[PDB]
Amino acid sequence: KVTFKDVAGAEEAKEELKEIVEFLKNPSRFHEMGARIPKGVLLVGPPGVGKTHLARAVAGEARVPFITASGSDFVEMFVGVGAARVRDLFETAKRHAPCIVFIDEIDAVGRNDEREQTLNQLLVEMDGFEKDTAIVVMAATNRPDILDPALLRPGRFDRQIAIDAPDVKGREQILRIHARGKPLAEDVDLALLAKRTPGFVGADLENLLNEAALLAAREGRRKITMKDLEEAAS
Ligand SMILES: Nc1ncnc2c1ncn2[C@@H]1O[C@H](COP(=O)(O)OP(=O)(O)O)[C@@H](O)[C@H]1O
Repeated sequence: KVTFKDVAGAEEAKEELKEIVEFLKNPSRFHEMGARIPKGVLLVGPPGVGKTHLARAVAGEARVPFITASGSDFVEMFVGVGAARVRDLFETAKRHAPCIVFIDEIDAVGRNDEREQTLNQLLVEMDGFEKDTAIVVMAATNRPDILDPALLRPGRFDRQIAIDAPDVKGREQILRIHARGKPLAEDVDLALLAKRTPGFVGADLENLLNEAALLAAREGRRKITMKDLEEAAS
């Protein structure tokens, strides 16, 4: 249900992700034209910036499935098991093509037996892509420093899109979500909180709200005021 409309900002990202969108909607068109798409896009940027959200939106913008997983979980699994699932991930994916496959914390694999077996499996799976393969693999990373070099070779994640901290609207949206469940006072202006927290990321905001919630309860107050919010921040 997420489209590029539900994504605040990310001008270039969406621009660069159009070719992908178009392709997923009518892959047969691109097949007939003899055109080849990258099919391996890595979103690079800090945590709580909207990478999973943008990816999901890319699958929605093309009204196609969005199959996810986490390079982190794969590594958490017993050796052999992780690679077994990487296998299951792409198998299921081909079953439901076109669509998007989203591997999160891909540096879990890129950056130990488990980690190696999962990496090789992923690589073989991605190298097994034929032209007629209508799957676009999107991965996410915030630690590009540790990402394994092989993942970035042409044919794999040979395309990257940097993603920065959310804009004023994107900040307001996160605050609004996380504000859900909290007794805000009348003076609370979430739009304003959004305006005066430039640079903040998902965590900075999710936390600020919580800390603002503690000063409230810790002082016995039954409602978080704009003050608490402003204080919680510093
Ligand atoms: N532009 C935006 N519009 C709406 N929500 C956003 C936006 N940017 C971030 N968010 C919120 O912040 C959370 C951050 O997680 P995610 O989008 O997966 O990115 P990341 O991989 O950087 O953590 C999302 O679940 C979403 O609810």
